[PDB]
Amino acid sequence: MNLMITLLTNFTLATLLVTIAFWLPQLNVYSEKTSPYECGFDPMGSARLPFSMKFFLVAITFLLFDLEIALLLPLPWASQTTNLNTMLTMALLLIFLLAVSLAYEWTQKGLEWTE
Amino acid sequence: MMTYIVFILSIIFVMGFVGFSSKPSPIYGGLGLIVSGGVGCGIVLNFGGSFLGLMVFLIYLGGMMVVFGYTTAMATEQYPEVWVSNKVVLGTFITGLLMEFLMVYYVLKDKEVEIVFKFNGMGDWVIYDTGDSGFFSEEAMGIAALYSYGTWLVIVTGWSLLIGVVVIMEITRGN
Amino acid sequence: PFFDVQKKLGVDLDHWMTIQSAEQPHRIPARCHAFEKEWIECAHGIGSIRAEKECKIEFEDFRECLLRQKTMKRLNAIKRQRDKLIKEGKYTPPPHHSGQEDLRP
Amino acid sequence: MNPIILIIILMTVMLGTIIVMISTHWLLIWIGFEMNMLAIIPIMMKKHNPRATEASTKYFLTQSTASMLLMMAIIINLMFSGQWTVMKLFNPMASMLMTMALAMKLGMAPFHFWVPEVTQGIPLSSGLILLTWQKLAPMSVLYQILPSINLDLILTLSILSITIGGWGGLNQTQLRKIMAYSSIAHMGWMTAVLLYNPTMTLLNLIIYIIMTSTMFTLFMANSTTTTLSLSHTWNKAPIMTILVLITLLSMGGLPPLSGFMPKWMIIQEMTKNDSIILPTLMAITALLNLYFYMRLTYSTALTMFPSTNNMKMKWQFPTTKRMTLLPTMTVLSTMLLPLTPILSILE
Amino acid sequence: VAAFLKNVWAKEPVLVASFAIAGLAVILPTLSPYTKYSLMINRATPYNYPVPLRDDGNMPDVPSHPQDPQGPSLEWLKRL
Amino acid sequence: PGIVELPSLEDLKVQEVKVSSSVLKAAAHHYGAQCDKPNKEFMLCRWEEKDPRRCLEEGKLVNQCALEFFRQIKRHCAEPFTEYWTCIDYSGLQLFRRCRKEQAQFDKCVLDKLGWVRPDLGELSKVTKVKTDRPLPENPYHSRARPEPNPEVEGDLKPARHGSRLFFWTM
Amino acid sequence: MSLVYMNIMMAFTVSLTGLLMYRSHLMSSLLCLEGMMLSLFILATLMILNSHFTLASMMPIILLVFAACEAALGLSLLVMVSNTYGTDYVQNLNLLQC
Amino acid sequence: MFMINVLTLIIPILLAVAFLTLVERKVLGYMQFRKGPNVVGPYGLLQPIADAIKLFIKEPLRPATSSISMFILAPILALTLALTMWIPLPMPYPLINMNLGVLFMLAMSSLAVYSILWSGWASNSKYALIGALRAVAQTISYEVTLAIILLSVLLMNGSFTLSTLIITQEQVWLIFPAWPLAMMWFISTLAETNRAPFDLTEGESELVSGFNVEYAAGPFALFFMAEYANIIMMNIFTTTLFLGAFHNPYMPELYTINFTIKSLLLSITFLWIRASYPRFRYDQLMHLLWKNFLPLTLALCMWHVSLPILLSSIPPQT
Amino acid sequence: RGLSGYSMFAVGIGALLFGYWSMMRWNRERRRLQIEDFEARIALMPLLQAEKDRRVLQMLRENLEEEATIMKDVPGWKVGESVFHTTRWVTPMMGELYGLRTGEEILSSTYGFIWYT
Ligand SMILES: CCCCCCCCCCCCCCCCCC(=O)OC[C@H](COP(=O)([O-])OC[C@H](O)COP(=O)([O-])OC[C@H](COC(=O)CCCCCCCCCCCCCCCCC)OC(=O)CCCCCCCCCCCCCCCCC)OC(=O)CCCCCCCCCCCCCCCCC
Ligand SMILES: CCCCCCCCCCCCCCCCCC(=O)OC[C@H](COP(=O)([O-])OCC[N+](C)(C)C)OC(=O)CCCCCCCCCCCCCCCCC
Ligand SMILES: CCCCCCCCCCCCCCCCCC(=O)OC[C@H](COP(=O)(O)OCCN)OC(=O)CCCCCCCCCCCCCCCCC
Ligand SMILES: CCCCCCCCCCCCCCCCCC(=O)OC[C@H](COP(=O)(O)OCCN)OC(=O)CCCCCCCCCCCCCCCCC
Ligand SMILES: CCCCCCCCCCCCCCCCCC(=O)OC[C@H](COP(=O)(O)OCCN)OC(=O)CCCCCCCCCCCCCCCCC
Repeated sequence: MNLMITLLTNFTLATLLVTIAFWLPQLNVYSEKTSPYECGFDPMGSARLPFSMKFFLVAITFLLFDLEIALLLPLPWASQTTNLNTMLTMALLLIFLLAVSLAYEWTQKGLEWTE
Repeated sequence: MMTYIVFILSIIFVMGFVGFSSKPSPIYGGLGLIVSGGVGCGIVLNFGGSFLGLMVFLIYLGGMMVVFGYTTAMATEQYPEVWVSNKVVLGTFITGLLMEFLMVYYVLKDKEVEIVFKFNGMGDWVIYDTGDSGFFSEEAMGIAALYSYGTWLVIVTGWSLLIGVVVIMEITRGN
Repeated sequence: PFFDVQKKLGVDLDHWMTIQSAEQPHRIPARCHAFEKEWIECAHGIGSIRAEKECKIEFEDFRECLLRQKTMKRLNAIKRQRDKLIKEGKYTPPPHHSGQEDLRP
Repeated sequence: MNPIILIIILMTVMLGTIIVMISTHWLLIWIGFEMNMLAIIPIMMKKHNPRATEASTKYFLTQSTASMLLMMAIIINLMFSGQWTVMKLFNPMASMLMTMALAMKLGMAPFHFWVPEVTQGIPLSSGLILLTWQKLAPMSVLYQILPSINLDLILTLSILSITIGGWGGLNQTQLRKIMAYSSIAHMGWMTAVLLYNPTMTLLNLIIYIIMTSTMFTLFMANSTTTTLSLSHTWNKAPIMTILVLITLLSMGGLPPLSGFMPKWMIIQEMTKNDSIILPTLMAITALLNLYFYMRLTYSTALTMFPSTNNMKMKWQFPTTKRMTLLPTMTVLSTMLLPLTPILSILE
Repeated sequence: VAAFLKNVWAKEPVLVASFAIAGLAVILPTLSPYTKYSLMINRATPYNYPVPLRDDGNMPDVPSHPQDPQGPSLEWLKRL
Repeated sequence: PGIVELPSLEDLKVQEVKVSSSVLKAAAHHYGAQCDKPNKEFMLCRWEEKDPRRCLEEGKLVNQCALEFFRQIKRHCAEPFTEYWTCIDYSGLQLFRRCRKEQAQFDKCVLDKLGWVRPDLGELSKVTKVKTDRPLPENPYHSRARPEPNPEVEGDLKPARHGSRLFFWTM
Repeated sequence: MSLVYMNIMMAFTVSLTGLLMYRSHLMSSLLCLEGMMLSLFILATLMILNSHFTLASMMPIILLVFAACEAALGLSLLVMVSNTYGTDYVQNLNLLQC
Repeated sequence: MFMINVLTLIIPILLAVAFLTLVERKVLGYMQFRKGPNVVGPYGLLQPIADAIKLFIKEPLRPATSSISMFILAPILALTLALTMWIPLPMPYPLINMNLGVLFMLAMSSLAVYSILWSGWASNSKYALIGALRAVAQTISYEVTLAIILLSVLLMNGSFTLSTLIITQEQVWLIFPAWPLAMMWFISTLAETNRAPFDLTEGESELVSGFNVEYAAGPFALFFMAEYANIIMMNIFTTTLFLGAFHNPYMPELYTINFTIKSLLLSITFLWIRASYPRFRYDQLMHLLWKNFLPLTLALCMWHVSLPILLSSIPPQT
Repeated sequence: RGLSGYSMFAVGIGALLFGYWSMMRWNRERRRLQIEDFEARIALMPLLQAEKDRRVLQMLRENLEEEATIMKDVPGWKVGESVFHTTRWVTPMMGELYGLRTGEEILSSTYGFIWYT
């Protein structure tokens, strides 16, 4: 309950710093000041062209390594178990498999960027 | 109407699903899936899964940041469809919303509904446990048991992530 | 092809997350532990064909523990009749269903 | 591909199939299917041309949609049963969704729309992996849920697969699309006998895998991917024309060959259950499969299409190929019918 | 083995520290006498209720009161 | 099905322990020492009956024995206990470690005036044996007759009569 | 059953029909598989947290893992479509029609 | 009276951001041999008020090519997620005492990237496009170690509760058992919070103003007062992790003064780093948090799993 | 200027060893304190369990004595009819207890712990 009140307050006086930022000053709209910025000159082409990602293999491997901190994250709670050598073996197995993954991505030049 | 809070968050969940399932553009698809995955960690957080909601929030935030980077790099067109640019996007968006609020209206007026299964219309506060779990949140204990009890599950999941990295680096080669 | 390697080799790969009545961490019971224990001890070894009709009652009690459909239907009937008697004015709620009751402990 | 990585990826495909076969938990079935798909995608993209990328995209989308429906069937089973055991399903909705998921994973019609595409796009070895080894894990799960499979659904899927896989191969000149529509018709034959006697399902699966592995090994040993390039085999290695003759006449269900063994036994188990119309329509519809098999035997063995001049150079070079188990599979796919009561070992 | 170790410490010292810390974390819990006490502390942490036993008549090891001398003790944790 | 059988409202009336949770947590170790026997009879009845309606009377003994625990604190050592549960009551997590001097004064005053030993680290988590005269419940799950299992296989395995009997195969 | 399962199954079906009806853009439907994983996550997790079957609480995490473990796969298969062709439109993937 | 407890949180940290701008400019001046603002107020104590009045009466300049809904929603969500990460921070008592407050911090750190990201996409400009996808390259770089460092330091805590991280550090600071994690976490929070040498999204020498190059004043203020709120919150979070102070339950103001002056010293350390180091290139950023910090972070994760089992020092979860 | 390499690594490893020793002592003390708090919980649990039993039986009897007054005109109704075939005790649902009470008690009883701060 108090969490939603706090988030409502934060969103409320973040959007009420915007509605008094647009509606308080005097507006002078003409169709050259609202043009895009290309250091004074007119922009050649749209910015909705495909801007090619060089770090794409690292971006896909980030999706896999971010799952590991959904698996390695219960370790403060997994240390509280009564089958503890098994827990320790499985924890070191998960960090070792992440490390073998990172070593394979290193040595096959997957961490480098293209071009 | 505050007892219906999980139901209200679930309405916002379906609204986000109609938002990205109409497929305007994967910018706004990522927007709608973030909104649905952020109210879905409020649906499931009211059942006791505070660990298990924050993770589906966080994993999908990383996921939609990656998907944003790809739909700015690969899936980009000159005039992206916002929600209303195409008639086929807006038509099925309005269709999903009207059918969703139609089955809202049929389940609050009648307190029962039937689409394939039968569903109650009372607030889902009714089905909670009337007891306490002591000095442990039980979902944290169950996810902590992934290391003590879930050893084979650890082995197959870690092997699947390892060969996922190997598989992806074998695909994205070209030669 | 159910090549039952787990019973041949005697290993427990995934028999532990199979049912709710299994060994749980810190002995945590499910909400339907007794119903599922009764259904499994009924239907053990008699096969599925005899289990679908000779252990029907325990499985109905267990399914109605899981989804609570008859309970929520009965509460729908009670709450709807209560709201109808409030709307007709032929019934008033007691003070312990309004708050002023100086609760038990 | 680096051969260590090829070994690890093929062992991971095998590991996914084994995890589906040996596990008693639904989440581990789903993990095995995910591992199987995830590992088999680079087997399809072994060559890195646009047809393998298209085939891998279509295969990923079909198998991912099927695995979504499979996990929804698993979660509805979890609701209506409170448990995870791989056995019969405790809801007809979950039964329908899991039967749809497994029918998509088998490529049974009307979910068949990926099997000729994906089979044509990928090499002959990965097409062999697709049409044989990927037909083992969904048939495991279908073998395990048959007390809950809807009769009308699996019989509609089965006869629709037999008819569509019969008519599809008649319009084909590419060998991989021929083997893919042959796959569709044979999975229809396997799933039609599933609720009556699943031992005959396993028998048809094993005889089909033997005959399909024989045909793909013959195609790889001859390096032929079209009908009209298979038709040059008499001028290069004339024993291979005899082997494709006996194997294609075996796959059509002709006696005294072993491919008559499953069909007949399936009829033998469907007439016991007072179904006479359905195995009759299935048998008559298998004549279409026999017809395009006979078309391939006409082009390859029984006539001699004109060859080229450069074939004279290939007379001077023998095959250095690993034709692994090709005489064993050729003998097992043709001369196994007198050993027909061996099927009792599959009980 | 020492010249290669000096070479990799000169070139990639972060990886040398990484494999050193990882090797210690692998081998050192198997060489410590205190790893037993971790398990003994974790199985002596009473989350659940110690559900009592019906006295049949012959249980000499089970006490009738918590302040009785028989039963499991935690003096090893008090001293350490 | 049947009518659920609940006790009446007069069956549930008992003199409650009307103290706060810090008052209970401050007196908790001496409560686990001195009020051992009816509490363990109750929790044994509670895990064996698996039904609170068959555990009311023993539960009343709990509510009989707790109050006599506090009156014996109230007659003798009311003020050091009052200071001790006040200091426990200040904290959010109600730490025992923030209140060791009032704990020492309370334990000293109790051991002098009443002769109670505070239980050490490890004692209150023991599994103890309970001598009751109530019968063991023969069916606490209210179960019924388990179905008769299928008959097993017996007899020596003879060969198959005339082989496989598959259409013409004589073996 | 309970009221929230109606809308979580409804969100599954909405994401199902969104996946199963392509709008000639492959990334917009790879979001729909991720939405189906989200809906399966929330549905299974509501069922598991409801019934206090605590040992299956590790199940949705594992489920979520394989979510991205195929989603990344799709993205690794999205970039090869978008390197052969300038766009990831699904109607460019029609070479295997012959 | 919880609404006052919210208004006594976010309003004093919309003032501490304002005077943080003055402290940033003056410490940046005296380290660059000049003086800062000392003209508007008494030695500059009204320059933040001058900027806060100037930015909200200037013409907002919504572009013609900009997707206006995401253009307005992105600074709102920026200041929203800047304010809402202050609620689980124990000062010694947090506003909202979460059982899993660390993961709330981590998830809202992941969500606050989308303000920068949708602001860079929505303003349809080529320089704001490059400043948008440099946030993707930065976020796939720090997040892959922001979680394992924060995992390994909580393996000595026992939970994800931030208030228990005061009880954890009651004898010694947790920087003494975890100084490699501390000196790696500090750089990870530099890379998270878009401070120099990891600016890289508002990278002024390359990109004229970066992702917010189209945001004129008013909406530019809510990215400028959000980032500074992120650095004060982030140094308070680093102080709670590694520099936990003495807590007297009867005198909370001693803890408040102590962690306040420690977090001020860490904010001055951020200003020291911004005024002294050359800025990275955003691939050399990625070959730092993946080739250097991630293997050693995995090694220290193995060590901080195995070490509480090795010494019988597993911390309690309660 | 500055120290050598070996001196700085020695100071760093010594700081590690001091931190590990101090956290060893303090986490062992914290585990002993946790066991003390849990045994206080255990000693309180019989009284809390007895009061919880009388609490839920009080609420079910109040929901039963008011079910017969509401359900009087309805034909064929069976007051207090179990929805289970067994006669075993079933732990009550949240709607079985707080189904006839006000929304303040409902919210404070079924979302109270989760929403609490
Ligand atoms: C002191 C201790 C040691 C003492 C040792 C004493 C003995 C020494 C010799 C031991 C070695 C065994 C020798 C043979 C034993 C007798 C087997 C026999 O004749 O069974 C008659 C068997 C049943 O006749 P019967 O009047 O009821 O009983 C007489 C016996 O008492 C039948 O007795 P049964 O009741 O015990 O028979 C069991 C059952 C009785 O039979 C049945 O229950 C009826 C159903 C049988 C299968 C029918 C399948 C029909 C559909 C497929 C047809 C495929 C195409 C046909 C052949 C085309 C050519 C490849 O047979 C089977 O289940 C086995 C299947 C048939 C295989 C027979 C053995 C062949 C070995 C040599 C293979 C050479 C190629 C043979 C042809 C390949 C196809 C089989 O006749 C047939 O099934 C018709 C086919 C003829 C049988 C094979 C002839 C063997 C000799 C061939 C020499 C020339 C080869 C030329 C080159 C290869 C061909 C191109
Ligand atoms: C939290 C409170 C504060 C904590 C301290 C932080 C304050 C100091 C901050 C100073 C300003 C920094 C500004 C940003 C600088 C960014 C650049 C940077 O730091 O790059 C990192 C640099 C990168 O160096 P690099 O980029 O030159 O690396 C070269 C790499 N190759 C060859 C591949 C090109 O260093 C590191 O990555 C080290 C990180 C910390 C290492 C900690 C090691 C601990 C000891 C390990 C064990 C050693 C003994 C062996 C085993 C013994 C076993 C018993
Ligand atoms: C169109 C674009 C969008 C425009 C609008 C943007 C709006 C603001 C978006 C940013 C805010 C997103 C919030 C996401 C949910 C956060 C949940 C949370 O704060 O959980 C933390 C905390 C966990 O504490 P716990 O361990 O449960 O301890 C209590 C148990 N004793 O939980 C608690 O302490 C429990 C307190 C009650 C929690 C109620 C359930 C969560 C409410 C979610 C509201 C909707 C979120 C919408 C997300 C949109 C994302 C863009
Ligand atoms: C009910 C459940 C029953 C389970 C039974 C399990 C039995 C074993 C598994 C059978 C399943 C199918 C096996 C074949 C899968 C495909 C293997 C494959 O593709 O291997 C690759 C390899 C390629 O050959 P190469 O020329 O080197 O390649 C050039 C570059 N690619 O080589 C090839 O492509 C050549 C073919 C090699 C394998 C064929 C032989 C095995 C299968 C035929 C039957 C063997 C008889 C025993 C088993 C009966 C049951 C199947
Ligand atoms: C057994 C214990 C557990 C081990 C596994 C767990 C590790 C946890 C830490 C995570 C590591 C993840 C990433 C590892 C990647 C290793 C591969 C690699 O990067 O090789 C390349 C590297 C040289 O880098 P380069 O080729 O130049 O790369 C281009 C950028 N410059 O090549 C090198 O730097 C050389 C690498 C080989 C030699 C390393 C020697 C370290 C010895 C430390 C002392 C002994 C420790 C005990 C273990 C035995 C080591 C042999």
